[PDB]
Amino acid sequence: RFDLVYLVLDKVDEKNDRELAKHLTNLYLELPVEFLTMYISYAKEHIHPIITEAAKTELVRAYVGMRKMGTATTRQLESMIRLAEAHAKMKLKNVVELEDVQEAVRLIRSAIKDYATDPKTGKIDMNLKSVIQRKLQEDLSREIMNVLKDQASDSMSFNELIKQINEIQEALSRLQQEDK
Amino acid sequence: NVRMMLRRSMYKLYSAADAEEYDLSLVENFKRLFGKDLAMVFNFKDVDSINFNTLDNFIILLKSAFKYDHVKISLIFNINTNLSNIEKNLRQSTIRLLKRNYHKLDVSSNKGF
Amino acid sequence: PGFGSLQRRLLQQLYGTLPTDEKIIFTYLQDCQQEIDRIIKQSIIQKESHSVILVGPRQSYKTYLLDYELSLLQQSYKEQFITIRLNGFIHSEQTAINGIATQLEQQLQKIHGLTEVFEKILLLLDSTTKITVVFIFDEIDTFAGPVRQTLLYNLFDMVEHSRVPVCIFGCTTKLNILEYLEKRVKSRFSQRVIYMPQIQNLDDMVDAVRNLLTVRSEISPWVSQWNETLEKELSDPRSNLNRHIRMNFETFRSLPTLKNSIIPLVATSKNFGSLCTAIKSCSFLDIYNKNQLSNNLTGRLQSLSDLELAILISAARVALRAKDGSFNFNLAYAEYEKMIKAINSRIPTVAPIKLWLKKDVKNVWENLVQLDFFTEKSAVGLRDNATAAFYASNYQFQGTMIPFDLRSYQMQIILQELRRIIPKSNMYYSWTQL
Amino acid sequence: MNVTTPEVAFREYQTNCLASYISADPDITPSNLILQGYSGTGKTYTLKKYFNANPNLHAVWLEPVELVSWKPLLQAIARTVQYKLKTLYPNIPTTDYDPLQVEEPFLLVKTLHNIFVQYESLQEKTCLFLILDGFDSLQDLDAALFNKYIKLNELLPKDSKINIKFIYTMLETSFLQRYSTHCIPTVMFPRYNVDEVSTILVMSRCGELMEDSCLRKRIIEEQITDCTDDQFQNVAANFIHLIVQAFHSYTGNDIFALNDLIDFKWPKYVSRITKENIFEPLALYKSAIKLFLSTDDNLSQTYDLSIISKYLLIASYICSYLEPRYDASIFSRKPRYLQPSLFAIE
Amino acid sequence: HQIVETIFSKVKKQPARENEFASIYLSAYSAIESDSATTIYVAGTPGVGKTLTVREVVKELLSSSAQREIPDFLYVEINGLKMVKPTDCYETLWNKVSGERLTWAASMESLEFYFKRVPKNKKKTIVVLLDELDAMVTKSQDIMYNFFNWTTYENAKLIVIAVANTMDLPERQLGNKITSRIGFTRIMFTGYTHEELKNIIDLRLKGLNDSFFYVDTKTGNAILIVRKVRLRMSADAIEIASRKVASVSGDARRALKVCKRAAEIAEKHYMAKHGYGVQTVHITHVMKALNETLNSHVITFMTRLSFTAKLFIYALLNLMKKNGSQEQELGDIVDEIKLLIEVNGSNKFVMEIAKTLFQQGSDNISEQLRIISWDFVLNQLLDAGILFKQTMKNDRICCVKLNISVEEAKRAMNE
Ligand SMILES: Nc1ncnc2c1ncn2[C@@H]1O[C@H](COP(=O)(O)OP(=O)(O)OP(=O)(O)O)[C@@H](O)[C@H]1O
Ligand SMILES: Nc1ncnc2c1ncn2[C@@H]1O[C@H](COP(=O)(O)OP(=O)(O)OP(=O)(O)O)[C@@H](O)[C@H]1O
Repeated sequence: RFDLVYLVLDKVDEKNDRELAKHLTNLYLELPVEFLTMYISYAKEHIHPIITEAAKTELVRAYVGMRKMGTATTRQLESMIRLAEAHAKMKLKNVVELEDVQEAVRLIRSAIKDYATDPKTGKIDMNLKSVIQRKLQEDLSREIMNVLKDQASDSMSFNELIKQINEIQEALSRLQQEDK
Repeated sequence: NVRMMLRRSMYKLYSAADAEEYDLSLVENFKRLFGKDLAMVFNFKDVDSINFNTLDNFIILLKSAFKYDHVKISLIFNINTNLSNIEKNLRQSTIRLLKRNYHKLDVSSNKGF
Repeated sequence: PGFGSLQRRLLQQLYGTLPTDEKIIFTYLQDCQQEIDRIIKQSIIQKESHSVILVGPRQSYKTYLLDYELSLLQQSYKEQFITIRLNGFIHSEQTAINGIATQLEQQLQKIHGLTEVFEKILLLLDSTTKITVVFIFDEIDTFAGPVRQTLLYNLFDMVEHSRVPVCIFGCTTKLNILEYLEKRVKSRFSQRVIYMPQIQNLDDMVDAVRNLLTVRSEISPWVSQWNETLEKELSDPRSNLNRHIRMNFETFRSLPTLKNSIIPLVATSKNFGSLCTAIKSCSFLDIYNKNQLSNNLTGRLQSLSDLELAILISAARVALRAKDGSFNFNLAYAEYEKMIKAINSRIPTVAPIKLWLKKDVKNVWENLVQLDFFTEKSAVGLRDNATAAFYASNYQFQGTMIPFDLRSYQMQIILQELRRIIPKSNMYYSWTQL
Repeated sequence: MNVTTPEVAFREYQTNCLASYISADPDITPSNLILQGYSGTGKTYTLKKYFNANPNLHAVWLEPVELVSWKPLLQAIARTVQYKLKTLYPNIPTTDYDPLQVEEPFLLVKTLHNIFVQYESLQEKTCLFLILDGFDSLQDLDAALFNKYIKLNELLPKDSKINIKFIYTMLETSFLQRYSTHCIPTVMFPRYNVDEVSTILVMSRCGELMEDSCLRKRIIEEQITDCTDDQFQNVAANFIHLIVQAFHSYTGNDIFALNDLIDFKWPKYVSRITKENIFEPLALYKSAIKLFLSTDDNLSQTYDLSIISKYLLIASYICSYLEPRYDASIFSRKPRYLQPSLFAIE
Repeated sequence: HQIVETIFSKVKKQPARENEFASIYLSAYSAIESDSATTIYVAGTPGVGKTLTVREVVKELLSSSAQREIPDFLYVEINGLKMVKPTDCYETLWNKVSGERLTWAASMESLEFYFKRVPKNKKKTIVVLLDELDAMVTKSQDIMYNFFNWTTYENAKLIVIAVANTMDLPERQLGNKITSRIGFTRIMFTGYTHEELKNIIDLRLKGLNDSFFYVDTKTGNAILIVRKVRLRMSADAIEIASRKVASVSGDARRALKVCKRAAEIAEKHYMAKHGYGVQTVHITHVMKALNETLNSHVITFMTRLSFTAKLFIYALLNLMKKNGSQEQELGDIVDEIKLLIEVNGSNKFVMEIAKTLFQQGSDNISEQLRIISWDFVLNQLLDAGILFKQTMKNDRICCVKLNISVEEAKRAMNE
């Protein structure tokens, strides 16, 4: 029945250890809290966000997706609006946005760390180049090579190609390396 | 096993026909070997101790003999208790083969005083 | 009427029975084919004894190259080469020597129109020449086993000592051939192991398909139309036929397997006019593929009746609740009884779904074991060799004596697959879960 | 020559596939071909119908069901091929080899080569098909056995006129999957659907039951002057449909099981046919309710035992299912579904 | 057609065991001259010339017999890996000595009677070579015993030479009864050094290195001494051939084969450039032969597999690393394949790949339980010897185990 549970693990790695050590050791040599409290008080004081239709619709799909991987009780669906309203308040927007809902869903997923969680036994991968990565890259490269010349132009903007295909940068960079 | 069953059956069948004057090819060739039709009576002397899977396979094997126009087969079942053991042990497909033409007779020494 | 000649030509081309003049070698095969040709002709013409093994998976056109080379040599080197064939699947180690002797006798007779055995082979060759002997062996790994290696040992020994040149070509799917060939035979073997090349590009398979389907004889005036349509369908990467070709490539890369599906399409074709329509869309390969899968678990599960399916669901439930995953008839029927009681209990009553008898269920239980949904607790299954099969047919297991209703079974289909496959419209779909 | 296609219903893909692998040219037909289908899927019937539709073909039929083991399997092949070659070409003067000398597959190859040498003077190459129905039904079978039949054609002299084009039929699927990498051209048979089984049994048994002695006795007894063979077939079809709808869940979509119920219940069903049941199948069903409520496949105070015997059995059942722990607890004055355990005489 | 031989032909067509030769000859001469009977035991790795040294000693003893330094003697050669049945040894030995054709049981008794009972003055000395002695081992080891036991008889006048794989085989496998009779008369052959192999290579090519040839320009046929051409093989090429082979095995035949392969490679270069003045066999030609001996086709073969095989191997490796074990349940494998397919997003490429893999990409026919050609690839990885499986008809409780190393599969997948 909690809203968010965070698995803040510690991994031994020289690079991250160096980052943390250099962040910490130099701090004790030799926005302000007033503004932080002012902002916190103001947001609670004024904004009362209301959930929009589009933001509401994504809740159904998100909860169903969490459901079909069965511990996805109905309690987390309370959080799927509690966090959205708080995000809307933090943005100071007077309504809850679809982006706010998606960000809240992402936050819940990252807190629980489902993507690294084994659906079979609930265990967690330690590491979180693969053959599926190779296949996806190869298929994407083939499709973009077909599309870039299927249009009645020799070339096109990469933003339009990304929007056309995703509905990428490494594949096009590799093609440029091959002068395609 | 079915192999030993067929071998011994054909051995005894040949021995019996040898006094007139090992496989199903003997049954096929019997009319050309001795000039007479063959009628077989099979006496299952003690059914309860027989491996019922082997018996079922043997019955299915003997079913192939009906292609011959000169062979007739009769089956004798020495049952100690009842049809219940056979219905429990044999497959329900073979029971239907048996049941199309069967007779039931109580030969016990005790019958109504 | 005249299309039949073209169809027969195409079928013959597919089956590889073309005359050696018209035979084709793929570009990805040609590099090794030329090397094999070199070894063969250096052994025959230059009279040099040599030994070679071809390695690769089955249906890799492995022995096809040897057949091509020997068929080519037969056209112009009739008296020069002697061929001996053996195969380890059929020829046991007892019959191999007799096979060699008989085949040599036949070859010598048609040409003219036990160390001493091999020595007499050499003496006969010397006395009839006063001719390189080409051994071809299928499945070296079969001879190279626990059987004490003598025949191949002698053949490789003869390479150095023969007065008449001796050449050996073998086949084997195993990549670990040198493990099977013991150290003595390894020392005596020339060790020119040739691993066959693999199809490794989509363009490679497209070119192989073109080589198979190309017609280079003007048998019929529609040969040009055939080649035109073939190039039309191979030219566009998004072609319907090229779709099947790409899918086949990406699934498995053995070309003969794809030929095994192309041949039905060609043979089923009735006339050129209908062939022109059929070859383009090519919807028949889907039918072939679904037929290939029609007898797996899904195909068998799709045909069962409601009672059979319900008993299967109950047995799967019993297995699921079981740590060992095993179940018996009694527990399955008890779960059937409970599920029917529950189903009836969820029904409004009367104001003033047959629980089948335990005897009639036996036919359904037998059917569910015939169709390989169930299996015994320790079912070894099909034995590998005849010697073990004899013992298996001799020994009687516990499962052959224990009662019908108490024989333990395990399941081949897990309830997850049941719920995935069983339609939601089925009246027992709600019981697919726990 | 061109093969003619048969009209077998519910198999109109495999009958077309057989025309792909079987033809008059021995240089076209593959060296092996496997037809796969479970019991009652129609494989033997379809193949026999196809061969009977094209008499110009040449074939040998053997059943491993009769041929218990592999040695008879080879011996029958040799003997039947010898007989068939004599039958097809009596004019050619030929000699004999003993079919009982085949002890190993190499000896089969030797005998086959020796026989084919005799027919070397044939005008054209001949395509011969050897048919083994139910290859996996062999009683003594192993995985290495089938490999010996795949790669056998190429041990023959490839220039010989007589080419053996083996044909196999298989029942199981755990058998065929062991040989997937060989890419043998395979034709598949699925289980018949319920509608298919219903149509096939009607097509098959209608004429069998329209002429049985019992019904034509009962018609005479009941003086049915207006009875016609068309109505006879309709009565038989009603009987078959009733059995199917009553026992499909009991038998499945199996042709063999339903046939035997049709045979058994047929006399008893006939006994209820009267003057009033000629035109109302509903009334006949009502009269025959007790026949449908019971399968009657059963072969039929169940066990006559002395009191000592009954008490011994009662005690034995307790022994075989009660833990040894509780004997002193229960009997001294001081589980329904599992397999029974052992117990001592004491 | 005429047999065309190029300049490299004589190189392919074409001294280091004197201490072993002297030791064997000294023991053989002492036993034969004394009219005694004894057993000689020979062991060593294949390819070190054990048989060749024995043949050289026997030929020299025949020459000594021709000079009548030693009396006449008979030589019989028998190899263990050449007989069809073990009982044929008794028939063969009696046939070569007496000319009879009796059965193995009668021949063995005849041999036993002959060596033991026949007077010495009524015999000719018999020397028997039992090549591949360890291949004649039967259940009762009678061949290992009887042949050596006959040498203990003073009336036998029989010399038996045995070649086996190991020196301590009588102690390791045979009983003390046979071990005592064999005794100390054992000789071991050690593999050649690289310099010895280099010397042997040069010995075979003594008259061919730096030699001139007359080569027909139209056909390439060469005659040892139409234009004048010279041939050479680099000493560095021979050195690397000898060093690499000596580091692998002592087999002398491998060195000869390597030079033959190197000559063939140089011959291919000569033919390719001419398309039918010193032809130096460069070290690259030898290194090509050495590389093909060392390089394994396993890695490239695995990298050349279809996507299905690589996916299967990757799933198996992931299961091994998750489980900490090597073998995995087959149903677990087919479930992990689905997990790995579905762990990715719902992208259109992922959808198409899944449709192709799981339901053949068919138009409407779908709902398969396992990926297409799963059985095909499972049998392909097993017939190639890469993948091992234990046999049960319960498809999902069986175990699948790897034959290749745990390290090289990841290397192949990472390429
Ligand atoms: N004489 C032939 N004529 C035509 N095609 C042939 C001939 N011999 C073999 N083939 C072809 O060989 C293919 C079957 O595989 P193939 O014979 O190459 O394997 P293999 O070398 O026997 O394999 P393995 O490794 O099992 O020994 C088929 O496509 C078939 O057409
Ligand atoms: N399409 C059909 N039309 C008519 N009858 C059919 C059809 N299909 C099957 N049958 C009938 O079904 C019967 C089933 O027996 P079949 O000959 O197929 O046995 P089988 O499956 O080969 O044998 P086994 O199970 O013993 O290996 C056939 O004998 C035939 O009478």
